Amino acid sequence: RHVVICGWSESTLECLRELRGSEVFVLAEDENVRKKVLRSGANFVHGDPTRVSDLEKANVRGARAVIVNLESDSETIHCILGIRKIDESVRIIAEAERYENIEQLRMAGADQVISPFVISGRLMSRSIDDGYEAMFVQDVLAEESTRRMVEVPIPEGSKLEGVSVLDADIHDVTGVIIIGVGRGDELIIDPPRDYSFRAGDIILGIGKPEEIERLKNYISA
Amino acid sequence: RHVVICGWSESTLECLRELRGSEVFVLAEDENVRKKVLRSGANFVHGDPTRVSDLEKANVRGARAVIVNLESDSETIHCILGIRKIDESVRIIAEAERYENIEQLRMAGADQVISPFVISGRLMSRSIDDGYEAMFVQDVLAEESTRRMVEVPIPEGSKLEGVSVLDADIHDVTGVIIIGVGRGDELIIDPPRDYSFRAGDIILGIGKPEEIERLKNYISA
Ligand SMILES: [Ca+2]
Ligand SMILES: [Ca+2]
Ligand SMILES: [Ca+2]
Ligand SMILES: [Ca+2]
Repeated sequence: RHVVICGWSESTLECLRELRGSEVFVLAEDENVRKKVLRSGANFVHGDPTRVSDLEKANVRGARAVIVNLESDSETIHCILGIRKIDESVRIIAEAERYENIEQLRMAGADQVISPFVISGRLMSRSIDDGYEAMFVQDVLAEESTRRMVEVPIPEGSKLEGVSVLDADIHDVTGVIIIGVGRGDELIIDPPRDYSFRAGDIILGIGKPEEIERLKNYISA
Repeated sequence: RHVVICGWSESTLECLRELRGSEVFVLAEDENVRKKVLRSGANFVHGDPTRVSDLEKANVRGARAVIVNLESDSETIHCILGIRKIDESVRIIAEAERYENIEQLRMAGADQVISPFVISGRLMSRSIDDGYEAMFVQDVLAEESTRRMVEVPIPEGSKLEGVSVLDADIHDVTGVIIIGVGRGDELIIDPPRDYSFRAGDIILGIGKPEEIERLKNYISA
């Protein structure tokens, strides 16, 4: 049930803001941060995240996900290897500073790598003329937009099981845009007319909260 | 024609990678970086980006855009104020470290603020279960995906001028997903069935390169 966050960066403050309610352990060796963690409804564990014994202490085993952002990619990797000695199946989401290190984070055991500076650099080069790309990305991720991005799973025995993307006319029917469909660790963005849904597929969509509802019901049983 | 980049961060390396060819002046006071800039086909100007006279030196006046990322938000703001004393109309894109400072960057003169750590923190909290949101955002911004995000303007005398979003059936017709339409500094994400296009509107879409073409032609008078 619980999520362990290893290290502290400006990212994890924004991260805890969205996990409020959910049970979170933050494991860091910077006491100055304990005050901030507690304020977020989270729990603080003073410790060295590159040390296996201190990961045990944050109870990494059986946690549903471990988020990892240390001060440098080199230490981020040291933490991951540490986590993998403990629990080799647990989901690890790591933050990468330099592009060059993305492959090594993945290699040490990261299931998903997020690169704020790559994202950020690409957005800045695309914002020279019109800043729409930047506006879109920063807006759909905000808890305050009329439009939001969601993942809706297609359940076993779904009305849509077997139906093609073209035949389902989901946009016309529910108001939701399908931006992609994903299954396991693969994502198909803007799927082709002839893609056939299967129970287990995750629909990645954008829509008003009511449109999302019309979609959830349009699927089921 | 030229773009001035003020300061150096991990972001601006990724930024220059995408502006290769385009003429770029980087103004920073860290000589260690000169080697890196030159390698990117960019030009280096040693100087203090909070100093008006050194902005003049990077020729900020008449540049098409100034990207600003200094070591702290406090200094980023100092730079923007400096720019605005020189040229009060030029486009400024700034990177913000802390969320609290986004309003102050905007206030000092920034036309667009990008917040890699906010983006990154939100993505990490959404990647706990399925990392699709993260995969989508990092993939459409990559120059190597079959699917890419583009801004296609609707030209004066366009076939679509006056047509509603619903009547234009752009997805069915061109294979491109409309994720939003923008005009000036406003962006409407996932526009409603009854929105009417006007010359000048920018369509923000996702699609295969050929679909983008069928779209561009589908518009033009
Ligand atoms: Ca753009
Ligand atoms: Ca809609
Ligand atoms: Ca998710
Ligand atoms: Ca398509």
